[PDB]
Amino acid sequence: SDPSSINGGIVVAMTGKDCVAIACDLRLGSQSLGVSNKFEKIFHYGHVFLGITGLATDVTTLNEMFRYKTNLYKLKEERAIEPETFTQLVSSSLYERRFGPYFVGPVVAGINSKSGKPFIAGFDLIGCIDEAKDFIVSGTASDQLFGMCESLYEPNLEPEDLFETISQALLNAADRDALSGWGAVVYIIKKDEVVKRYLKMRQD
Amino acid sequence: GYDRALSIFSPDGHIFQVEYALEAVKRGTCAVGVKGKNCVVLGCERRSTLKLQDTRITPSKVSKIDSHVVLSFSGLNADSRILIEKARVEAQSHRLTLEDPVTVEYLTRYVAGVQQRYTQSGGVR
Amino acid sequence: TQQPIVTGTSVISMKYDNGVIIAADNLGSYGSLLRFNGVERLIPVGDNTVVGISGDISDMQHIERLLKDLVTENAYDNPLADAEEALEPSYIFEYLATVMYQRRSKMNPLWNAIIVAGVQSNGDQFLRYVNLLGVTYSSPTLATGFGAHMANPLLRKVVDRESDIPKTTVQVAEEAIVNAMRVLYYRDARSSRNFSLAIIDKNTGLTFKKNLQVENMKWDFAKDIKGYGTQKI
Amino acid sequence: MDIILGIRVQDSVILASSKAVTRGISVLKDSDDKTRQLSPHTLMSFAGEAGDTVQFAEYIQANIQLYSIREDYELSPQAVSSFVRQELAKSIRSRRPYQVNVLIGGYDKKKNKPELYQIDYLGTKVELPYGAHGYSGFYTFSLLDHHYRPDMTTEEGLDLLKLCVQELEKRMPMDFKGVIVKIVDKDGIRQVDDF
Amino acid sequence: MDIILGIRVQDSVILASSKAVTRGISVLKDSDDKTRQLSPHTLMSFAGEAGDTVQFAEYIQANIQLYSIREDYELSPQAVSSFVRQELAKSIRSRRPYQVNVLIGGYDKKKNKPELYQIDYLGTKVELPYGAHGYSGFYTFSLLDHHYRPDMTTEEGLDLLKLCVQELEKRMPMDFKGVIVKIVDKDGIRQVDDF
Amino acid sequence: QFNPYGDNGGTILGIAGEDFAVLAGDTRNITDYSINSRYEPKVFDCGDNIVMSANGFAADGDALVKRFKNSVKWYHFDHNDKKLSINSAARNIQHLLYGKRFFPYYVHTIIAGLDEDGKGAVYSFDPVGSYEREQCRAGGAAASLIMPFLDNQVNFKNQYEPGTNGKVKKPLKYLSVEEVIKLVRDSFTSATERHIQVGDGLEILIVTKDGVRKEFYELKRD
Amino acid sequence: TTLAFRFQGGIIVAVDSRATAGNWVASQTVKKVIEINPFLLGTMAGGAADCQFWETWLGSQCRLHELREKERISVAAASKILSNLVYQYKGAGLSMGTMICGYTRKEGPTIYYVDSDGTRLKGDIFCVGSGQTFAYGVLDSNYKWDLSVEDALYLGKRSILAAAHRDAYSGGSVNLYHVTEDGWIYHGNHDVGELFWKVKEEEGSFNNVIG
Amino acid sequence: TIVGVKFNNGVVIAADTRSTQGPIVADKNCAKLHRISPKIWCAGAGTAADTEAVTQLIGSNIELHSLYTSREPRVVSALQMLKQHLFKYQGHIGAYLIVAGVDPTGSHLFSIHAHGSTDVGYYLSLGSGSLAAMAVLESHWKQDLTKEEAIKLASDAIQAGIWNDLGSGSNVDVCVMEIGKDAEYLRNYLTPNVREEKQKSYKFPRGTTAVLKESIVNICD
Amino acid sequence: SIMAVTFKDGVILGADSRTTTGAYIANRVTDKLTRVHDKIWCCRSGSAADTQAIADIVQYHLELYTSQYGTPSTETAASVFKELCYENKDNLTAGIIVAGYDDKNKGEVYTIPLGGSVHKLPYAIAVSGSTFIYGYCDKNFRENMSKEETVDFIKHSLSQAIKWDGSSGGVIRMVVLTAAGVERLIFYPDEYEQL
Amino acid sequence: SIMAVTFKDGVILGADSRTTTGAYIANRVTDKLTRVHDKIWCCRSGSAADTQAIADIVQYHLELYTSQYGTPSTETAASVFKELCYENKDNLTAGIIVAGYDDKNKGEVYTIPLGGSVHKLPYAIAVSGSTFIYGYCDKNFRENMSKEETVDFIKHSLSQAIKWDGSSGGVIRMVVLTAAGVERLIFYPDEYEQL
Ligand SMILES: [Cl-]
Ligand SMILES: [Cl-]
Ligand SMILES: [Mg+2]
Repeated sequence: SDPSSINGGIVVAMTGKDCVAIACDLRLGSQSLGVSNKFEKIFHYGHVFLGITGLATDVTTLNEMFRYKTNLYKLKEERAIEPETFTQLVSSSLYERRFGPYFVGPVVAGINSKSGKPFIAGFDLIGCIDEAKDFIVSGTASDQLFGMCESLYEPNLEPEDLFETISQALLNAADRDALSGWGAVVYIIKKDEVVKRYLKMRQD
Repeated sequence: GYDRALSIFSPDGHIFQVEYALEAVKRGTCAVGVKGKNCVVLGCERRSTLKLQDTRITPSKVSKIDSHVVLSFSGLNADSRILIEKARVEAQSHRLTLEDPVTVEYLTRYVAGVQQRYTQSGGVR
Repeated sequence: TQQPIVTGTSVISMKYDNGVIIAADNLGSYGSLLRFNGVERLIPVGDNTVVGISGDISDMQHIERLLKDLVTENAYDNPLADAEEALEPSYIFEYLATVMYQRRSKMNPLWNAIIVAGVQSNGDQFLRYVNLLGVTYSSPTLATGFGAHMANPLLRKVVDRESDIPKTTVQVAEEAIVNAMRVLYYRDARSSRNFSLAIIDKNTGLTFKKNLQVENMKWDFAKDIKGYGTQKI
Repeated sequence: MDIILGIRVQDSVILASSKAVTRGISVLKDSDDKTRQLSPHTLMSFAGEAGDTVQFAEYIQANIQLYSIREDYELSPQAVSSFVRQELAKSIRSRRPYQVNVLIGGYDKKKNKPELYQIDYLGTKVELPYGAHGYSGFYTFSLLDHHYRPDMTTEEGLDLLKLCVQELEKRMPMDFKGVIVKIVDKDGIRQVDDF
Repeated sequence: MDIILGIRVQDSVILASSKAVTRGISVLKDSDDKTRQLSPHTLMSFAGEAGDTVQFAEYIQANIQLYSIREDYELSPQAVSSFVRQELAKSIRSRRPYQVNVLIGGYDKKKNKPELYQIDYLGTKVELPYGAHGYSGFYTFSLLDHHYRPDMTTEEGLDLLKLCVQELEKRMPMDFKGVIVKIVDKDGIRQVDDF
Repeated sequence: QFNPYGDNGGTILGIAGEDFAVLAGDTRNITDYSINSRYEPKVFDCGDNIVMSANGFAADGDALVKRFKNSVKWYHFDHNDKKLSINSAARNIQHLLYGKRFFPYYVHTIIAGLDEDGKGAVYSFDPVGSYEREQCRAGGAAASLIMPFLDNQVNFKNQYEPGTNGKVKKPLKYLSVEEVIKLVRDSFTSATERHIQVGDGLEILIVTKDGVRKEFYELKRD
Repeated sequence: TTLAFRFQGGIIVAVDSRATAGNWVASQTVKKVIEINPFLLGTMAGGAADCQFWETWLGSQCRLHELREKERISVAAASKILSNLVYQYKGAGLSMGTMICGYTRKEGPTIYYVDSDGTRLKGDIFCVGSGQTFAYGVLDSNYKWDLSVEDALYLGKRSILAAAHRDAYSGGSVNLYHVTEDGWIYHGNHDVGELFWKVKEEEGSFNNVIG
Repeated sequence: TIVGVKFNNGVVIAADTRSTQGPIVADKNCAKLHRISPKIWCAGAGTAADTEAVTQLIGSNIELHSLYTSREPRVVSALQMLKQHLFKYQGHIGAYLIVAGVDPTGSHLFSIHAHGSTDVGYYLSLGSGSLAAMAVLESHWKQDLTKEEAIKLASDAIQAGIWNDLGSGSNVDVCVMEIGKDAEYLRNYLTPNVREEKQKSYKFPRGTTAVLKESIVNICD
Repeated sequence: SIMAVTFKDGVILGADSRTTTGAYIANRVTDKLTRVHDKIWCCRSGSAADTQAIADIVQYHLELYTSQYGTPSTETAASVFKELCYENKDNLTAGIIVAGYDDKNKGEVYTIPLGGSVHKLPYAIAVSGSTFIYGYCDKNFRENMSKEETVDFIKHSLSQAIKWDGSSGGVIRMVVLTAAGVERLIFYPDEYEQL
Repeated sequence: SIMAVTFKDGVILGADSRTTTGAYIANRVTDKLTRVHDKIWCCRSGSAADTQAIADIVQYHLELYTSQYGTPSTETAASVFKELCYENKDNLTAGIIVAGYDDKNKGEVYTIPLGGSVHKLPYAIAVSGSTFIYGYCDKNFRENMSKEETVDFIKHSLSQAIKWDGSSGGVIRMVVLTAAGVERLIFYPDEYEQL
């Protein structure tokens, strides 16, 4: 009866040279039982990417909520929301439910369309912003991902290299968590192109 | 408790209490065992100086230890009861733990082990 | 299993170039911070060791007797009891460490934190800690209770690493300890103004100072503090 | 309310639901249909807390039937499942949440494709080739992982279901008194009379 | 370990015991014999806490088998039941009591009369024409109260047992995987091969 | 009510080479949010080319290492100064740990040395004495941070051969002592950054046929 | 996940190699089969220490029987030594799920399930552990008495793989054993990582995962 | 570890930059120094979301108040508004704040606890490192500190927290608010915890990771 | 430790300066004597947060009272304190002593303990966790004492409380309320300890 | 409320006479001053049963000590009290003041509080639930006071305690220990209340 570890799963985000990468596992379970191996945890609103770990009902609900909010933003502002601004909107929306929170660990990744600056951020369930140059980690294998990232990561990696580093960070972290794995997706995000790769990993 | 070593060695290397125990056996009524091709028979002598005996109720000389093993004896009748009881308890204990009745060799080895223990335990003959 | 009733607060200590310093205030405290004064929490064992004890006073007095009992026992059939076969800090600590751990393992602990401060036969400084769980550790600075939170940070500015011990004099070390005791008096509700300090020096032996008082306190600035925000008067 | 299964084959969705209703030590009924028709091409099976199950099922049925009249149009299985998920996702932070798990089997007449949705009481929606609720998945998921194919016929799908029910009748402690089976295809919803 | 029944008819005692062994969510075995022969004309069925049941049954079996050898005599069903009751009555004020319920069916060769004893884990002994332990008696006692007669044959007694098992298979939530039936008469103990 | 257990933090790491083995540990001892010591060794030479660490509750750790060192002493007395093989040491420690099954030593134990073929060996234990031989094992507070990195960089897990379409795995091979110490140093600096209970100092004990050598390296003191 | 089943060719024994502390995967390389003697196998489920310590102890007790009786111990006697031992400890918090598998001339191939509650069961098929239900699903569906040795070995291997996939607390590798009159024979360690994809490709199963 | 120190012509606040979830460091360089108003700054300890949210809400309301009154905002306004908000929520909003600033009244230094208690002081410290920080302040604080002395004392008190408290670490953030001058915010004033060069580069050969599928994501309209 | 004493010329309020979280002294120079009006002051004991919240509201009420009806009586100030303390007794832990000077009524002292009751007294002392003492050396207190006498009486009383109570400590603050105006006195440890 | 005070000629022991179960005074003329030897007495506080059991054992130990080794020291009596109180601290709730007169050592006072620790003091006072006070007007106590002074000092101290504490009350009993011998004093409420 700990909402954040019923369904399980992980998200990791990393910055490179004029690029960002965000990756997640595909597992949804009911504690010990694996249910779905196609549960993606990474959504995009224009060019801003959001990964969400935690209680799966809240992951779906928050995706639907931020789609709603960014759709209205675009209609009124007449432009796509930027990562920095979206980060503030996630923080606002979570802290609104301060004493009845969404059991989630969201991660924002994207490139500012004006400045071209790579941007990543993480949050707790009540909307505290962790802004980081290097990397952000979330989910049931966060400890594992912190270890992998802190040792594997170096600054100003090229897209092709950054792909290998984030992939190896996720795969090796998931294999040491019972509630993570069952497949993985990596988004490589450049200024004006985005490649999405499904990784081959052990299915146990 | 009574600790005294009753079974001890003599200068000539004999244990007199064990040897005097064999004399008690020699005094006992004769018991014979003959094993055939597909059977074993146990013959036992009953001294005829006792008339007006009730043969119905008088302790029989051959005792069932289990349904498949029997024990006869020569010597002190009272002493035989203690070995038969211990053997009968060990027979049921073997069935309970090994899920198999004792072999004849095992039941023998147990009874012999009890007899041996009483030759180098304090306070017992 | 028990609950401590009357307790002693922090014991603080550090190594210097030629020995160790240890100090403890002379107070016993009750339940709702009720005070009692006139408790010596520094136990000298021989002329080369001082044992500083915090926690339950009743358990402290039991340990005091065990150490007095230990010195008597060591003398028995020992011609070199006052020389080569005299009790060492390392011996006294290991005894106490053994007792503390077997008492916790019987679920009947001695509700204390102990620091054994002394100089070994070869002149090496000895400073080690043991508590009710039988947990042991050594460091250039050691403190119990509040001392760990407030005294250690101050003492570690003087001796941060092993290489700082030879560069630290007894004058500097004593000043650091005496200053740290004043900070504990400011901020610990279970501390007292009166304290004892012991110095074990390889050259000058054991110096035991009793009925010391915290001096040069800053209170003058209090007159300028009015209300809790908006009050001007 | 215990066993609800679902298999999506090539051209249809098959729902199997246990017939037993057990209150205390007694089996009250052995012919209970744990399903409601939401629309002509969409069926929902349910299991969970007594009362809540039927109350929730009928409430959803009424709302979908209302939409059908208002728009003179059948809502897609994806649309119905999304509506049902949102109702459960509201429930979980209510004063007294609905403790109901559902399978939604539907045939999308626009895509000409069968669709099976699994939603738990928290509002955790997932689309699957085969699904189950509670302890039934402990036995059936391994069997389906082995035998299931995407290009299976309805007959193949019913044989693979018989293998699941036989495994449950062997290894499950409770007598769930067999299953009612319902097929959802392009022609609508029919019940397999004998199983 | 759930269902143990017993019926004493004119000339015999019939014991029926469920075959299922359930650990957690899985049925480990469907052929389990929840009985030990204490002597050639005395049978004991048992149900309760896992391990304790078999451990208690075998311990009693050993003690009665020991008495039989020592005295070259079969202890009466009344004597065996009294011994078993005293062992359970000791157990209940032990550090860790045996949580075992037993039926003892025996034919007394001296009285030429069948006897059925019901003893619970507390050592509560009672002699009955028919008995049961746990939730079994909830259905069967009303049925036996209606149909039972003291002058019934063994065949009549087996038909009356079939009626009890049918009622249990209908209204009991657990699948107990049928019963092993054993008859205790003047000729000893035999198992009904098909039921 | 009195709680007989505590957590003294720290983290330990064992790696087995071809003709060598290393057992590393940080030198920080903590309780709650306080530093007890910046240098308190918990990796010990036990004689017979066996290095041992019992990380967790320091009192239980010290007790176990003390008892095992004594077990080695009495093995010499009772068996004509025979060398205690690493496999024999491991089984002995299982019995020491399981001895207190119902009042456990709250520690994670790792021993390193050479097997009877002269090849590097590491054994890891749970608190109640379940044990297993391993090429690689991290224990204690930051085990979760270090262990997946070692899966990747020692056992080459999830690494494939470039251009082989992820069909051919990166081949397993023994690492040099120089390459192993690099992975240990990076493992601990990484764990120091992200785990508050890890830092101050790193002490590595290296075991070869020549004996037991020590190396010390500073870690961040925050 | 552990299983053992009886068939025409003797006994098949298959286990996984995963140990977990909560959601932390502690090991992927655990040996869950105790060898004991050349005609006797023990499987381990529950507490790692409880199983490893007491089944190693069982191997000592079995060796002593053979020195004293000059005969190899029966599977019945070996299983009852372990079941009688755990029963002494009942309520102390021992956690063990176990299968004693072996051949002897007098018994034939025999499997005994023994757990820390004190249950001792003789049976043809058993699956023990968190993933037992997943294994049972595959085994019961394809189990025949007259299975070939090659097919039986594969079914055991396949049934563990099924549980390794679905159960979070099962995985790592599959360890396979075959028990005959001649004795037990090891049929290798099969990493689930490589095995899964091979089985998927060859069998055409596991359609639920990305393909 | 957060501190405030009063000097002759103003007040200085300082903080560490470590965020912790249990024993794990969540953020190695988070900003615990908050701007309520241009010359009123806040150091926050406790729940990180709560200190930011409560600092921004009062900061927003202070800005609107400043516009309405046509006056530079006062610290006692920020203090009163913060304590009344925190009291209302009976400690459930876990914000422990050191509020310092310069206004037309002069320079002020206050602390606020989560339950809504406020204190006045010349030197204050809050958080897990407060006892380590207070030891330094109690040892070295004197009346009539200069600005250079006050910054040194503040940063030293944070350093005591960084080294000795496990709840604190990384860098030292300072904000100096002097009367008649623009508040200067010295982000990463000290950086005494720089990660040493790694022994090895863990840059992988390209193609090392096995890939099942590739696809181009459409992010355009 | 707090007290208020009435004397010839008016009333004196005295308190300690210690604020504790467990055994840690959060503030060693606390001002526990709070102004609610020019010549109406209060001594605060219990929760710092609660007493500050109450004192702020009372100050607001007396400022508004003064605007409409002119200078309020000490009795009126005590009544406002009681109202807040009584009505919110469930959520509040605040023990308050109200002392004020009127030119009509001279020095008055009211105590609002944890109950939320009001009591008018010649003097009052509360020590530890808001514990009010009856008498506290009543032979030491006389009516119409001189200022110098009253300062010495409070200084002695509070110094004895600080001696024996760890929650009390630091400097002794006093506030003298007379026709002359408001005087603030401070006594440092070195003066008051040697008594 | 109990206290013991050393003076010029010896030592005086003082205590109240009230025994309470909840708010009911079980005994209003209790003798809390107990003889363990001719000139070694104790004040009892805490559990009546516990302090009686301890005092009876200590009296036995000193009677046996006197038989073998002659008149024991006050220190020896205090040690025997501590031993019983420390070793049985888990099961005991007893706060004891030991006062005795030697011709060598004159008046000595030892306190054994709830811990089971021992403390030698010039005087000691315990009030309420065996609560020992540091100082308690140390400027009121001098060394080498006269008997008449010491009686007045105790009478005043205990009367103030009874004033404020409901657990204390009734008569004030005193026992004077000097070379001259043992004197028993009693002071009734009408005398000690008007102080
Ligand atoms: Cl205040
Ligand atoms: Cl009394
Ligand atoms: Mg730190």
